[PDB]
Amino acid sequence: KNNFSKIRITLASPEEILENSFGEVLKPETINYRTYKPERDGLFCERIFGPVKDFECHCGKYKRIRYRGIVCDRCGVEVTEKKVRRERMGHIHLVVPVAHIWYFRSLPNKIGYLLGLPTKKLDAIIYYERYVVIQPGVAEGLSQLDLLSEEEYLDKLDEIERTHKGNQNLEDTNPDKFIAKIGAEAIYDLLCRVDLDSISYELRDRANTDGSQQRKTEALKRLQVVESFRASKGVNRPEWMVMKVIPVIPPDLRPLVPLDGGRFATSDLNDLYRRVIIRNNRLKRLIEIKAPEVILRNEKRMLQEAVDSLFDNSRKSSAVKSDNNRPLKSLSDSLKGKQGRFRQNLLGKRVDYSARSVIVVGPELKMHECGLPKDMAAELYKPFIIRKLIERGIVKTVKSAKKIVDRKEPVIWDILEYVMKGHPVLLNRAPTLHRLGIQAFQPKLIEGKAIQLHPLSCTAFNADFDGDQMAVHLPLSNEAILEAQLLMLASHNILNPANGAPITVPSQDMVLGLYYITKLRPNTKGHGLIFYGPEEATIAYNEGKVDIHAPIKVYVEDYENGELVRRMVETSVGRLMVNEYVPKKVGYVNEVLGKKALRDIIGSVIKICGVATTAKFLDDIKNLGYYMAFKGGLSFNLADVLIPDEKDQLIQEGYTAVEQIMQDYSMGFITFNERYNQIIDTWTHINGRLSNVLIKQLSSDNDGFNSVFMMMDSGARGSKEQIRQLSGMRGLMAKPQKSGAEGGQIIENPILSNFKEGLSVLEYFISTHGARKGLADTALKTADAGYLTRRLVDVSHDVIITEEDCGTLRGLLTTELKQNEDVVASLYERILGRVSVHDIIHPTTGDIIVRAGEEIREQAAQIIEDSPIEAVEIRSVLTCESKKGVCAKCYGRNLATNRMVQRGEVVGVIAAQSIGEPGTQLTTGGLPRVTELFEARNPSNPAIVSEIDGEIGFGKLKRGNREITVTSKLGEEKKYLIPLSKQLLVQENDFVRAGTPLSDGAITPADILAIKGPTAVQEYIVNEVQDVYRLQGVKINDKHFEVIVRQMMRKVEIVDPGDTLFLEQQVVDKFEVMEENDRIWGKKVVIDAGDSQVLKAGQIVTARKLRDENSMLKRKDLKIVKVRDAKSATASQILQGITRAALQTKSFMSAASFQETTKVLNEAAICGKTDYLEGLKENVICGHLIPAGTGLRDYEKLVVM
Amino acid sequence: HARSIGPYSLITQQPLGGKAQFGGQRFGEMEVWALEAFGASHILQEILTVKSDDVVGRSKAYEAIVKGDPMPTPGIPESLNVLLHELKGLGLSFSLD
Amino acid sequence: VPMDTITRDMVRLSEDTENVYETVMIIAKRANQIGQQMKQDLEKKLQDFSSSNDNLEEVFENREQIEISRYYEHLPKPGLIATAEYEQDKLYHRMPGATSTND
Amino acid sequence: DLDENGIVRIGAHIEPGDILIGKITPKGESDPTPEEKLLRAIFGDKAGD
Repeated sequence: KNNFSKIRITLASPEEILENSFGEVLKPETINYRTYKPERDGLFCERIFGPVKDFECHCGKYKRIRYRGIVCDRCGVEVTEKKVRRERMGHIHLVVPVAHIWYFRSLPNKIGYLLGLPTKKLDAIIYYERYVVIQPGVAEGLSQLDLLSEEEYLDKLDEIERTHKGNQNLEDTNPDKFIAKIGAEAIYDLLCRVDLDSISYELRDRANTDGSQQRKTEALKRLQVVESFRASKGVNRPEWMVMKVIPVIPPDLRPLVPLDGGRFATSDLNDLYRRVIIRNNRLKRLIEIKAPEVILRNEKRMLQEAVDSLFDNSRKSSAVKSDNNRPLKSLSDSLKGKQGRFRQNLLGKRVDYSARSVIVVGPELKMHECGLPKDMAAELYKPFIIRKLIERGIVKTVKSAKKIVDRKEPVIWDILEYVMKGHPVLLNRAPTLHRLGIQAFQPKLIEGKAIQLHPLSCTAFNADFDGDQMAVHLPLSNEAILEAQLLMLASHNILNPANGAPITVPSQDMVLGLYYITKLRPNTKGHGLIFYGPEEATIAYNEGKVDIHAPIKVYVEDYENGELVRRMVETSVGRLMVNEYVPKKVGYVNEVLGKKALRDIIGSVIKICGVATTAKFLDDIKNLGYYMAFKGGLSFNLADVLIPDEKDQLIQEGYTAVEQIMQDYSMGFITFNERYNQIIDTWTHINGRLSNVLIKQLSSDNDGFNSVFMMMDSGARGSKEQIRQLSGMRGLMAKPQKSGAEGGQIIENPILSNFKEGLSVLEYFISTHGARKGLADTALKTADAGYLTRRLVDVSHDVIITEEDCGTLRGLLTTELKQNEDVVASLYERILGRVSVHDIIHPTTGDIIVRAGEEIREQAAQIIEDSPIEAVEIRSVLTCESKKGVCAKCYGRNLATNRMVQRGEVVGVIAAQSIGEPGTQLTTGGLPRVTELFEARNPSNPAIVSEIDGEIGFGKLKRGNREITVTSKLGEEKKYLIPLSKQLLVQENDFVRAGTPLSDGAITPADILAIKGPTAVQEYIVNEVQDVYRLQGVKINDKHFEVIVRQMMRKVEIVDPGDTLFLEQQVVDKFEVMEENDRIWGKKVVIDAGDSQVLKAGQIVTARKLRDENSMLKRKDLKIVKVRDAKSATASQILQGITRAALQTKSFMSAASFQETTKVLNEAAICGKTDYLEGLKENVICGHLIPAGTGLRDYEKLVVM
Repeated sequence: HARSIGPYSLITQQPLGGKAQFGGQRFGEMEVWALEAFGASHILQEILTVKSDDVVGRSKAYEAIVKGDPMPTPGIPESLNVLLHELKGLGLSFSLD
Repeated sequence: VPMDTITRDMVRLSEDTENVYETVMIIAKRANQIGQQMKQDLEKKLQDFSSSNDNLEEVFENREQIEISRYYEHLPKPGLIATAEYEQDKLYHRMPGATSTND
Repeated sequence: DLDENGIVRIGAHIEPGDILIGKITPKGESDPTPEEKLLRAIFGDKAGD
């Protein structure tokens, strides 16, 4: 089967091995490569590895699929498909016992703690170089644990000789055999014949009594190891650790083939197995004959080294070659390939129903359609077409269907037309930044070989039409297509998840056409008459009795909040034509319809009536303004651009002023730099006085049209600067000098010629200078922004919110922030969309504004802003009580729709993307400060807090640092240590408060942490990043960011863990286990006097000993209840960095594909843990449906199917 | 270039591309995160299981779509089969629970 | 009620159905069952219709079997039907395994 | 489009997939049973490894 969860790991016994192995490898060679024939019983052995190709043996007796179930006589091979080769094992049976490397390279080697030996000492006993007492018996004076090498056997034996009675007079029936060994066999027998439960209880007793620091510390580490072993009852007994027999890998993952040059491409692991096997063979040859003990020692130690190297080499000092050293690649390193293997291509993939081609602008399609060349559509949808030909009945074979769909002869495309109509397609950008780079669409046939795409969607892709080569995908499963046309489809995706801005603000040409329609000219066709609104206006325009545009008076209906006034407005056909389309819930539109106003209107209509409505509005305004812009026939000409006559005057005039300031500096009274300053000032003055007169003259020539004037003023494209160049001086340009200089100081003489007249050679040279300077600057800035983007996108990854309410009637006191000169961030967006706490009323009496637990609305928000209320209490994703998530009502507005966030949707990755992407514009700011604040690093510029309160009184000064205590009505004068080179915000007679910073620089998380709480530290850093992102002119609502900080408050440090390591400074998110489990789960049975029934391993019977000799040696526990302490689990929350916070995640696949597989697999296989797969990243890797979206509800909710 | 079904590699059950042989596009990490951001129910699962890297599953799904059963039966990718095989177990304790 | 397949734009499902995503899935189930029933009905009755002969040439001998096939091929795909069932809201959803009002 | 010399003659149009250069090589590098070489090289189609 394949459906799985709830996976467990353990260590198996040698006996279960060879069940899946078809035989031992008895021929040490790898493969007969000089004949290219398979090697029997070799590293490439068909007999043990099954068929080497589908339905064949190594001798070629069988070579075809017809041989189902037959067996080759020569080789023990099933003659079936090649697949079965990838599962069966073989084995290598090692002659000498061998000790496992992985235990040894562990810092807490479980053998080391259990037996209690010096590391190198046990290394020696394994490596045969020394002996050690293993089972002495009645040994004269040497204990079981002495360290000793030579001549002890001589003395003990020649003193002891008594009789041969204990099975060679040794301590299996009878002691008096002082016996010693070297490593593997001794530890084997010791572990297999030892018990530790009484050891555990005496560890309890000594931890009650013995030496506190060293003895208790190390022996409680030992206690961890032993009770982790004992915690298993399908027990992982240490007996299994011996690697007596090691299975062998199929050649299927270790291919071999002769390439050019007489060389075969084979895995280094194959060579390693070859070497290990051949050294085992030399062990056989040098031991089976009665060789001296030295030969046996050398061979056995060499074999131990060989197998250790095979399983994980390079641990000992490796060969160094400066250019690129190539040691033999290992098996473990191909297991622990985090970014070599397990990161990019483990997830990045090929795809099989995709296509790729170039895109072109669509001026006819709707917002939910796309143009699709005939062959791409003829090919992606091919299987569906194949079925529909099948259901035709005209075809019976998919081969014939392929024959007819490939050559594409004069038969029906009707099926492509149909299927294309309800089977949307996913359009896919290459460098997807935030989700609005992936959408679905309804596809549509067009002519040619290009992808037609609607003009107003590309801004979501943030692309240009240079010729890019967008990708397309086909879902193939109806659940997927439903998700597509229900959530993916573009019409529903009109908002910016970053913040409430609209995404599809229309472009230059539509805004130009709309600006064209709605001007106001005084006297034209049909001035001053009367209408009824629609009918009379459309008639009088449609018969040329009035032009498109003339001030007319008309009788129209608009709502006064929000009713129903119908008056005589003065307006123009045109504005009437468009306002035929503004929905009948806002009233009537009377302004010159720029870009600013267009965004205002689209916002108001969305906020008043919702998504589908505002979509239809935007589509139709597109179409009409776009046609009108065309029929107006707008173009550009030289006569359009009038240079001002006075420019020839004005440019001249400044010269004489320049002349004087020349002669002034000629007489030298004026400094050179201030000469520079004065001349640049004068030339800037003349630049401005030319530019403004230019623009006004541009306006007034028709007031109805000047291609440049309307292209500028309507905000289609352009600026005052560009147009000034097109008709006035180029301005000033910088003297950069490009190297070792700031640039800065600029040329004394401006580039006075404008692009109209042409440029002299030198000026054009200076322009090339500056322009390529700017291009180089842009290139380097893009390079700089790339690293910020990649890292800060790699900040975070996490799990979802999970409850409909969070009960925590203890929310934040939210107010508006003003930074010491004015207000820069409003409460309006700070309050908007966030559930409220207590019903609020206006100071004007008797007007309930909100009901508790209601979605605050924009109208309500405006009313509140108008009201003289100062702050309000609302919930914070922080204060959520609900563990393993956040409550629905905790968070608030969805920001993608405009609704309350609903159950089941992942907020975290959204917050990540939205907070990372503006980094590309992010230009101390930048990556440094951001990562400094996330990753809990010291500011290196030591700012601290006052941590107490009082009224400031200046003490002694001038030490190079300032020992100052403010004051304390409490009674303290503890002295702080801010160095003098640190700016201080402290002034005499002021009243400081506890936790108040006193010095410049960033406050360490510890100060505010300890003296103010996680809420305080989180709000501090939220404010800080919001400040910087605001200073870089990018708007982000704090919610996203506030999610991230939550993950970093989750950690505690435990100071008094009486019943665990006392150093498990674990995550306070795992705060439940702190007292609930209490090693005994709340001391429910910490008692022996009545009954415990678990510690009955003591001689417990009523017998005046369950009732008078109360139960055991310590009458109850003789000092305190079983612990020598009450067992508090005292702890204090401590902040951490995002990187480490990720590192301390609790899951074995999660960490294993994160960092250091060895440590985590060690701890896990030690603990024998089971994992139920109930994680996001974990289940991503396992290739099942993730525990979000689906995986909260409809993870249940599956019967009926 | 485009492709629906094509020749299969001999080192992995992934069909390569490049218009030398059609193949497909790199379904990279970032669109994995995008289908993460919204609730990809079967989109992401079929992308990483049957759309790619399951020649057996791909053949079955193809034959089903042409044979009239659009309901898939996604199983376990070889990447996890490789995971059990390459971890190498030891004395082997994989799970059946 | 005729659908004449288009792309759908929804807030109404937030009225009758408590959550968007659960709504998606239940529509998915209903679409599944509708598709299964249509596919079985079509396959049985068509294989009954063409039981006389299954050759490539013989299927087109009257043009009317093709006509009925393309008529049903002119019918909307199951997901459209399920969606339309929720704008008509003839179905009700509850805890696991909600089913149509067909009884 | 191929000539009798195993190559496409000059003077033809090419639809994708058709032969360009005819290269057929009895490379008996399958020292594991070249009797397969002979066996399928005597069938007439002479795939014969």
